[PDB]
Amino acid sequence: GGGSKTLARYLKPYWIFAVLAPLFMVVEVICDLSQPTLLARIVDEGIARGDFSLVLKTGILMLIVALIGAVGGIGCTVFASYASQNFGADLRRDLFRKVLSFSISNVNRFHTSSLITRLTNDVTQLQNLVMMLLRIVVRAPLLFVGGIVMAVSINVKLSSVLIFLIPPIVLLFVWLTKKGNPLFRKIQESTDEVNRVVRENLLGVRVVRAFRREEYENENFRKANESLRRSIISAFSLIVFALPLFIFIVNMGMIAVLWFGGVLVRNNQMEIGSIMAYTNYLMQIMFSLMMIGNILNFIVRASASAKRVLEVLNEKPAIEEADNALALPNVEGSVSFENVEFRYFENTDPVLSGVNFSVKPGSLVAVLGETGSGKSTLMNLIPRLIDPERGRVEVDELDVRTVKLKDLRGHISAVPQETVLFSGTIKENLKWGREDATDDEIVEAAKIAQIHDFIISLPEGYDSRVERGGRNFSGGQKQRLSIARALVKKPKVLILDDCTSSVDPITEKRILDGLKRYTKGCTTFIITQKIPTALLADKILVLHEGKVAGFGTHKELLEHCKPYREIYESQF
Amino acid sequence: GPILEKPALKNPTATLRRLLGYLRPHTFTLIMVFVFVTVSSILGVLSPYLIGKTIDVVFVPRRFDLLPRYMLILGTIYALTSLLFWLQGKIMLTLSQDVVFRLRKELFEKLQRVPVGFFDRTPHGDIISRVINDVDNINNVLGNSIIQFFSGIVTLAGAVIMMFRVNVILSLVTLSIVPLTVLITQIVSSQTRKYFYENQRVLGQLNGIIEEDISGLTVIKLFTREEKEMEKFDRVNESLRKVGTKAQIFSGVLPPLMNMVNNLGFALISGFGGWLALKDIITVGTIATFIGYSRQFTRPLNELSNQFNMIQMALASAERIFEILDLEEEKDDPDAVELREVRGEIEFKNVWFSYDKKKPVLKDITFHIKPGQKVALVGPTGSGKTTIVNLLMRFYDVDRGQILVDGIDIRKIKRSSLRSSIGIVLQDTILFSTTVKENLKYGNPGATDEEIKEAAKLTHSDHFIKHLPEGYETVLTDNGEDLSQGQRQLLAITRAFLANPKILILDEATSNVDTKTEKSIQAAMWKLMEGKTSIIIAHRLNTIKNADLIIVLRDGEIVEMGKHDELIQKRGFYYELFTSQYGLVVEK
Ligand SMILES: Nc1ncnc2c1ncn2[C@@H]1O[C@H](COP(=O)(O)OP(=O)(O)NP(=O)(O)O)[C@@H](O)[C@H]1O
Ligand SMILES: [Mg+2]
Repeated sequence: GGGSKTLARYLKPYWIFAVLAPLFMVVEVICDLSQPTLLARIVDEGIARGDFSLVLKTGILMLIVALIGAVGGIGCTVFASYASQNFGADLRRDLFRKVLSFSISNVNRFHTSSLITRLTNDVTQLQNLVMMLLRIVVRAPLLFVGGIVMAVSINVKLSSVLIFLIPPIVLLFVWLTKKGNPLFRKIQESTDEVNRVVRENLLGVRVVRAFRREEYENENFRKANESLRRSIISAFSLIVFALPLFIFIVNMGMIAVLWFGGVLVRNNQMEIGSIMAYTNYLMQIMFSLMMIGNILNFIVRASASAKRVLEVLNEKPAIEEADNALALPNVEGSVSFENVEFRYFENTDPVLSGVNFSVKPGSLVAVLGETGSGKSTLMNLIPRLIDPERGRVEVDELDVRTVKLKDLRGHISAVPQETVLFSGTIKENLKWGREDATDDEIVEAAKIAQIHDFIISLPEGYDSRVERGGRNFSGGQKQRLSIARALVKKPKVLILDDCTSSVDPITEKRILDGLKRYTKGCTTFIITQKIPTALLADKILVLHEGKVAGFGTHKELLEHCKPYREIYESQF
Repeated sequence: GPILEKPALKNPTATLRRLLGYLRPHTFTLIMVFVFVTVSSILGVLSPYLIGKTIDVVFVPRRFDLLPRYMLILGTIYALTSLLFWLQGKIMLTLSQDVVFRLRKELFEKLQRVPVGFFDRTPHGDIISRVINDVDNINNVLGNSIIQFFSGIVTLAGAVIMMFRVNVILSLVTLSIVPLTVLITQIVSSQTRKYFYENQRVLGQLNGIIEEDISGLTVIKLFTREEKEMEKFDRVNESLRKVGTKAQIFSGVLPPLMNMVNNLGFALISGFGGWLALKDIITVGTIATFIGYSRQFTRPLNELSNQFNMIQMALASAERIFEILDLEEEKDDPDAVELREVRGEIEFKNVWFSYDKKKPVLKDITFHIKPGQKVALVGPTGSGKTTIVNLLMRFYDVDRGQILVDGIDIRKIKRSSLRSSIGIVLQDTILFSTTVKENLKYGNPGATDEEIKEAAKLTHSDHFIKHLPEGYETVLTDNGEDLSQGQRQLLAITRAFLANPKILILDEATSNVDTKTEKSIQAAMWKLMEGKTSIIIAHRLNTIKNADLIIVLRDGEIVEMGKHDELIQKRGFYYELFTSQYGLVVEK
């Protein structure tokens, strides 16, 4: 049914803050509704009756209410700040803790880009929404309702003028929202389009230039440039017509008050001061009503962040360690697949099917095949990142689903096809597999990884700074850096998924040769689409169209595997 | 949000004179708006007067025969106040947009005249955001900000001269709150800035931890880092909690405080207005008038302070845009081409180049190609086989030596003719989000849809193109993301084929193709290379064999040349590269 998780639980712990925030608001709104009445009191009971004490005392009394109102509005903002902040903190924490537990099949649902936004932006929106609920969401409506209340108390008959002023204002708001909404979205289409032309022109500039097509690209840009100008005038012309028309209605409101109020005073029903206090209340009711409008526009958008965040808090991890999972104090390096079949989504046919093969501890196997054969998928099964839809995967004749994930994952060591490093020092990155690893031990790994000399040339060296992304290092040394990181772990199984793409062929050969002597008693997979790299391994597993085509040696495979010959022909 | 530091600009008056140069063509319209803003801003200071006077003439003296005349004077004055707001509002709307529309036009046409170099030096994302931000930033000011600054200043002075003519003491009492405003506003504005930034700091860190850990989640799990990573998030998060509060507090106390001075004003005007009224010094309706000014100093003052800060900020933006519009364009010499009808012969003579003038990339490269001969550039990355394509396409100019085609210096030949006589496929060409037909037409505009079918048929593209949804008119959104890279390389080749350049330099990746397409690719290559000079990059085992000439580069120098058989038997570095790559023959 989706999930019963709710984000109201993150505010509860701070309810006290949530209740004082709006309580302090009323104290302000009252002190704000009080002012205009005390003014009518000065003129209709102080000036008209000529007693200075009245004016003097209610003047002093108006000052006190201004200050108390001040302590009000502040105490609100202060307390709502606390509530909304801890809200985001708590929300953000759980939200982060969820994502960390996600299998890759989970990240598959929410694309990785959306995950980021839900944990960064959406969290702030909600933080604001909670801030908003505790200040103006209390303010405006209380000024609106309290304002109307005061007017009615001052003179019921005159209040009928409200019944005429409110509907047209409300109607204006509705009309704008329903005519402007699609015209603002229309602007958003025209703006983005301008970017598509500016991005593509920067991207393929050499293409454009080389083809002498710049003239065509200006004509192509002008089209988007005009659309933007056009789409904006339309939308914003409505806006620039609304504001003035709003001010007019509230102004005519005044008219209606001085005119209709004028007769009431003539008929000796309504004092002159009460007329002054009415004109103020009249405005408070209106402007509040405008704020109420803006609130509604924000709420709907805010609601979308609630849904996205809730989806994440309601997603369940697709890989779970069983209750009595087996502890693996060691592993030998046996790796087997029994009738393994795998799809990423239900709609597509199998990415892997009828996968049967085994490997003895210490082996050095090369997994070879053209793009889209399932090589990476296949390898991602060993460390339980994904689970087989059909069949099982074993490590040391044990079903991986049966053993502790920290143990299993601890003994496996992969070098992912897309390299990623984290903020800090190079040495910190290299120790990700072993915290107690000695410096010499790291130099060993980095030397094998053909990267120790690059590091040693850095002004800071091993304590050199890794950018947040690992963006400062290119593909080569980033790639090599992780091989070093991979080896420092001291794995009993070592997966290398295209970990040479970004280095020179001369450097590559050295690393692999260094492995042979350093991967002593370590089962090793060399995933690659090239026969040259496959030949360095003792045996070659060949995948084609998601199935295992042949498992053996160049000689055997050349005669038996049509996919191998097909690959052979493509490269020679 | 809170500006970090006041922007450092250089001769803003000049950039102002220059920016105002875009305003000169529509001057009459501007004056009109300015007077509109003027009359309307005055009309609004008059309102609280009349109302107060209506209390003095109609209400108090009790003569309501006069009521309809005053209430008619408003119904007309108000009507105009908003009639003008709508005018000064819309008048600018088309004006402002018409200005930036020009700035955009100029900036874009500038983007295609400006040397490729600038695109390579700084990332695409940040040069676009910085430019579009300045362009928007100038839109705000030029369209809205400026007039509201002028409006508010006429309003401010107006209401003030008015107040003083009506009454001095009461005026001095109301303006008493001004110092309060300015002082409070300034103290709260420094804290709001301090913590805004302090919070922005801690937030950016926390945020970074989130972006990287989600993007590299797989690695994080592979290394069992959850506990460690959670703690990393925690310590930061718990400090965002504590700072984000302070940031959230100060940014939100100004409105209550500004309100407070608004009520302190109401009270004063009431307690002294009503006490001067009781001395017959002032009239009651006058109080109503002054009340209607008691909110004219708090916020409207700040809006003046902030609108000023937004205008400076906008100048800086303008200054940037102007400098970009002043970047020197690529221009051909008066005596360059056109290239005579030739088969195309290339030649390098002691050519020295380097993107970074400091570090050399090529060095004394000198060779000679013959019309029709396939050539192969081989070497380990860090050589210069890549930096060759650029120089030959004159994306950059050689620093030493010279290059020529058909015996004419590349720098003394119109880039227009050069680009038309030379073709180019790269390991990273770029398709445009359009119909495949349109993409393939990008080379030879005017080519019929029947000629393109045959042409695309000779390069093994026709098969999978019809096999697409919506055939040739298929839209390749997001630059061909919905295609296999192999199929793209094919399309890129088919495109390059239609430009039919006498000289054809190409770099065909082979890293992520299926064997099937792979054959289609190399087949299309040979049918693309025939009939013309081609300078290929070395990834194909079968092209460095048929190469009429192989030229091995290393550390930006030409170490060896000659045919394959010659180079392998020479025991040369070529042999080393080849045997350390195709030393698979040990199996056979
Ligand atoms: N995360 C994913 N979600 C959905 N489908 C995927 C994912 N990863 C891969 N695929 C698809 O599954 C098939 C096999 O994937 P994969 O194992 O990554 O290919 P591969 O053999 O490693 N190719 P290459 O990476 O070019 O050597 C391909 O058709 C992919 O399109
Ligand atoms: Mg792969």
